[PDB]
Amino acid sequence: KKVVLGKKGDTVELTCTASQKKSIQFHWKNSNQIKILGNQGSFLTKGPSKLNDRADSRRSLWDQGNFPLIIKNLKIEDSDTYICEVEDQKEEVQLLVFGLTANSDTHLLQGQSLTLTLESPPGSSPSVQCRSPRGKNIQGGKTLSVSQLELQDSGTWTCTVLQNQKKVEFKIDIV
Amino acid sequence: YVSPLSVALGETARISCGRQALGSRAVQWYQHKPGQAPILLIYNNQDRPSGIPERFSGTPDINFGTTATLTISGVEVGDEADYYCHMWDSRSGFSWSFGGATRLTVLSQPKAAPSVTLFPPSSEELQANKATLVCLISDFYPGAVTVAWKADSSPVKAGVETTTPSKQSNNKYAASSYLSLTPEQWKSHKSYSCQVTHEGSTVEKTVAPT
Amino acid sequence: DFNMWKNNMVEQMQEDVINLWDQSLKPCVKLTGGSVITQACPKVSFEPIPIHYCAPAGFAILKCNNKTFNGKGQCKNVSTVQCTHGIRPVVSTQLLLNGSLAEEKVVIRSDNFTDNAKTIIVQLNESVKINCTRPSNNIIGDIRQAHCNISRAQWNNTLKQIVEKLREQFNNKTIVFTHSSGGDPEIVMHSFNCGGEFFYCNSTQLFNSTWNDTEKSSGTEGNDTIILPCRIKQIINMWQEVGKAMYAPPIKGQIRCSSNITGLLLTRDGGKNESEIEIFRPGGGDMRDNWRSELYKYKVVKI
Amino acid sequence: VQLQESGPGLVRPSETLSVTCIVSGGSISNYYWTWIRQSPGKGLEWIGYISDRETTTYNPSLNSRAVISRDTSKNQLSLQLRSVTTADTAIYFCATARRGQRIYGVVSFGEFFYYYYMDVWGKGTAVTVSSASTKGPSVFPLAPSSSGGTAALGCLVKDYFPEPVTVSWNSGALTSGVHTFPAVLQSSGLYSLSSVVTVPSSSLGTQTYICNVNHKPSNTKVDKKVEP
Ligand SMILES: *[C@@H]1O[C@H](CO)[C@@H](O[C@@H]2O[C@H](CO)[C@@H](O[C@@H]3O[C@H](CO[C@H]4O[C@H](CO[C@H]5O[C@H](CO)[C@@H](O)[C@H](O)[C@@H]5O[C@H]5O[C@H](CO)[C@@H](O)[C@H](O)[C@@H]5O)[C@@H](O)[C@H](O[C@H]5O[C@H](CO)[C@@H](O)[C@H](O)[C@@H]5O)[C@@H]4O)[C@@H](O)[C@H](O[C@H]4O[C@H](CO)[C@@H](O)[C@H](O)[C@@H]4O[C@H]4O[C@H](CO)[C@@H](O)[C@H](O)[C@@H]4O[C@H]4O[C@H](CO)[C@@H](O)[C@H](O)[C@@H]4O)[C@@H]3O)[C@H](O)[C@H]2NC(C)=O)[C@H](O)[C@H]1NC(C)=O
Ligand SMILES: *[C@@H]1O[C@H](CO)[C@@H](O)[C@H](O)[C@H]1NC(C)=O
Ligand SMILES: *[C@@H]1O[C@H](CO)[C@@H](O)[C@H](O)[C@H]1NC(C)=O
Ligand SMILES: *[C@@H]1O[C@H](CO)[C@@H](O)[C@H](O)[C@H]1NC(C)=O
Ligand SMILES: *[C@@H]1O[C@H](CO)[C@@H](O)[C@H](O)[C@H]1NC(C)=O
Ligand SMILES: *[C@@H]1O[C@H](CO)[C@@H](O)[C@H](O)[C@H]1NC(C)=O
Ligand SMILES: *[C@@H]1O[C@H](CO)[C@@H](O)[C@H](O)[C@H]1NC(C)=O
Ligand SMILES: *[C@@H]1O[C@H](CO)[C@@H](O)[C@H](O)[C@H]1NC(C)=O
Ligand SMILES: *[C@@H]1O[C@H](CO)[C@@H](O)[C@H](O)[C@H]1NC(C)=O
Ligand SMILES: [Cl-]
Repeated sequence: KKVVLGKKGDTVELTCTASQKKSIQFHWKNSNQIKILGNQGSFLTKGPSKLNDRADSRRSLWDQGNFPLIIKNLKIEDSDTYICEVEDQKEEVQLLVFGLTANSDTHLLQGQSLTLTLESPPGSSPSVQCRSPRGKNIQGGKTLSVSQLELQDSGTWTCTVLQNQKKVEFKIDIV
Repeated sequence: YVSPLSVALGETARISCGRQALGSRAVQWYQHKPGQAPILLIYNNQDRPSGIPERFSGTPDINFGTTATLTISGVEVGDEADYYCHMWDSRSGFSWSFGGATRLTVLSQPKAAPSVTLFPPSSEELQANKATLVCLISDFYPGAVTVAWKADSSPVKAGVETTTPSKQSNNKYAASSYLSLTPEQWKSHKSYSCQVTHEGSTVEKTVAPT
Repeated sequence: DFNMWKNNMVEQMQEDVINLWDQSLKPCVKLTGGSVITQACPKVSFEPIPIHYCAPAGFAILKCNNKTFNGKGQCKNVSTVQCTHGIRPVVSTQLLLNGSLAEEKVVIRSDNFTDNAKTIIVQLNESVKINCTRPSNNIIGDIRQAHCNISRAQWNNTLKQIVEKLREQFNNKTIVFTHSSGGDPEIVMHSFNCGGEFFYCNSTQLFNSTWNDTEKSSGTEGNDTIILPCRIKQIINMWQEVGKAMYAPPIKGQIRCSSNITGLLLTRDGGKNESEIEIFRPGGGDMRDNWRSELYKYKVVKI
Repeated sequence: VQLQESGPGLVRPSETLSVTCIVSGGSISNYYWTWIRQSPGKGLEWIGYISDRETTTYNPSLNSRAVISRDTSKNQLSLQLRSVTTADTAIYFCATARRGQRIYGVVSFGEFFYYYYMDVWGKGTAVTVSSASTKGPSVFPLAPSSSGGTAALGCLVKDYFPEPVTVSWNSGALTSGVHTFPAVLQSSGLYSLSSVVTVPSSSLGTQTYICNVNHKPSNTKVDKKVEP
């Protein structure tokens, strides 16, 4: 029931821990029961998932019963429910990955309008709140717009994406 | 290039390939008698083409580090030649050079006294205002012969040109001396003698105008 | 109530081989904590001698005799002997080597067939010869590629058997053999030990086929003799504990070793992708599975 | 198969050399062919070779001044050498080349190498780089004297450049014993050789002896007769 958010292109560590403080067989699978990554003996196995070349672990911690799944350069398609079967228990995590791109000309001349959009996974019902340099707010369920652009709005915008009572922050530099 | 080796007639000669082999090899041995075309003695490592005696032998590439060597057991006088070893191994690449040639000298053959023929200025020749005489030394060994023209018992003062003995198809030396005269000079004397000398031993031949 | 998957002899066995690999094959460097342990490493030649598990008096091992035994069932015929048979503990990543042959028909064993993350152990009708060498002494002389030779024919016949036994357990779905999805070089590749050299060999050639029935298969055709290429390492990943280790080279010369292939270690992909097909790849690395492969017919009880 | 070469014998100092080879018996399209020279005081130098499938390979040393070609119809090999110099004066040989393979390891891993050996050779043709005037010989006969029963007669070929001259007897009839001689070089810088043959004196008068002098660089041909 854990819910971890993640920015696009970021890295996440989905944690997993054992009762014993020694290394033992653990497997990370996704919702469709596709093997993401595991350990055989002291060896890392990588399943045939989509995460394959971006999935990894941290084996230095295995010895104390700690088997994190690390996913690097996040993608929206990575949004899923991951399970860590170790020691006959099934830890569940849900990873939600969001993007918030501006796709701007890099030259919003005065009176021009943003231009702020959100990339979101299936099932998600994300709320977006964007705060301007000055303190102006804009609210967007899936998209964000400034009705008129003035010289005050230029600078660094702070956007918070809320999802399952947890939050995440994108900052964007605009002119 | 042209490193020299000398062997006793009848004894065995062992020519070692001048380039070491880096890994597995295929060595060719060619025999070459200058003026003539070379001859393939050994290909693969120890394989022989037809016509090549079993007395020529290469060294097979069976064990590590074995030196490539041509062996000529019971050398004969017709084994004097340059010997090339064309090395090919797996470590260097394409072999573009035959390399240095070992020059075999066979010691020392049996003595042979020269075989002399002398020839008076021919008809056509004499007619065309030019008179030359042809002393033909032949079948000798060692190949060192001194030639002096008798000129009717007075040594000739000019017009002599002698070759330097060059070996022949029969493994013995041949040479050639040419006295050259004006037809008047030929008739002006009764006899003409060329003496050749070989190991302090002279043989003389004479001709006269007719 | 036998249970090869929760046997305790297997853990003792494991600890035995670990201790046998100390002394027998000492690594110059281990890297762990990092702890960075160093130890003098004389060049050595290694060949595992057999091991027996022994029962302390007042305890005993029962030997099941079912010529075909899955390993997790009540055993009908049961015997009682003092020590297990002699078992030469080859540590090998992908193919089980020199293990005892299954009596009668081929056997496949899982603790759970259905969990795609549980390893299937395979025991063979008859053994397949595999020959491996690292010819070029070590580069002086000829540059030669370390390699392994297997018979295409015998491998194909063995595959045919493995397919009949798998299809039984999997409802007759066409079964596909492919290479390791991901992993350390040890488990991606057929990693083993020949004459104290640490071979990594490429088995993809071994597992490139589609079998619909026990006949009607794809990709299995080829040259008479399968030649697996190998790399040979000295700084390797440890099987005994999570770390890296550097070993010594061996007493010089050609390494040549022929090993019976008596077993396989497969895992299947599964998951909800369907396609009415099953995909099997080679695996291993938990050497316990290697010992399990031998001790499935043994269990310790108090007396 | 049999090989016979030919060439100019003389080549001017900036020009291009061209020599050729005629094969007999087999077809020129079934064999690797190769040229090899032999400069004076220098060892055998390998010029390059052309394959059965007519690809070519030249020795780096010749700086790509070399063209080896195959004329299937005329059934001939030719080798041309650009921009020649005094160091190009040599006896050019063409020869069969045979490609052996020395296999030491697993063939799939490319654990082997190709080598080449020359079994069949040409007689070879001598070429001299020179600005010098070419010149044919005037042969006169050397009449027998009148030991028994043999008597010796011959030809005298005087003032021909450059070497070599070939002497035959009665076309090719008289093989034994004809003994042609090493030529002599005069202060004039022209060669003059001679050629004798021992033969029965009981054969004099009746059996007619003619010598055949071939001087390819000229290209003079000449027969003369020898009578008592
Ligand atoms: C895993 O599986 C892999 C796949 O199977 C496997 O790969 C194999 O590995 C081994 C090594 O591990 C390799 O073995 C070597 O094999 C070479 C090739 O062998 C074959 O070919 C040669 C030559 O064949 C041509 O020439 C002969 C000779 O005239 C002709 O008769 C033939 O017609 C043929 O000519 C035609 O084809 C040519 C192309 O090659 C053309 O050029 C030509 O125009 C023609 O068309 C044969 O001689 C071999 O047959 C003899 O041996 C085979 C078995 O190899 C026998 O079955 C057969 O009865 C014969 O006895 C064969 O067919 C070898 O050349 C090579 O061994 C040489 O080198 C090593 C080290 O360099 C030496 O130790 C060894 O002694 C050999 O050197 C001798 O021979 C060479 C060449 O003649 C000489 O140059 C050298 O001086 C030396 O001569 C001495 O010994 C000679 C014979 O021993 C003797 O004749 C001389 O008089 C002298 O005493 C070595 O054997 C093998 O190539 C791989 N194979 C493949 C297909 O990949 C791998 O090993 C496996 N490993 C595992 C996992 O265990
Ligand atoms: C390999 O199997 C054969 C039976 O085919 C057997 O005779 C031999 O002892 C086995 N080798 C080892 C090392 O167990
Ligand atoms: C086999 O694995 C599946 C994986 O979810 C599990 O549901 C089932 O209980 C396992 N079978 C057993 C433990 O006998
Ligand atoms: C492997 O080696 C054994 C023993 O040398 C031999 O009997 C078997 O034929 C070989 N198998 C191959 C080369 O596939
Ligand atoms: C396995 O390979 C052998 C040898 O090339 C071949 O004859 C056979 O058809 C193959 N086995 C199959 C297709 O089951
Ligand atoms: C070896 O494995 C590589 C991938 O690691 C694969 O692409 C290749 O086909 C394999 N080669 C052989 C000979 O098995
Ligand atoms: C597997 O089969 C394909 C053809 O289906 C072939 O091209 C490929 O090289 C094979 N892989 C190996 C390792 O031989
Ligand atoms: C199996 O035993 C054989 C024969 O005794 C030996 O050559 C080989 O090293 C063993 N296999 C291993 C250690 O993988
Ligand atoms: C199959 O054999 C051919 C020659 O018959 C060879 O070129 C190729 O390398 C072989 N393939 C493999 C995977 O050994
Ligand atoms: Cl070998």
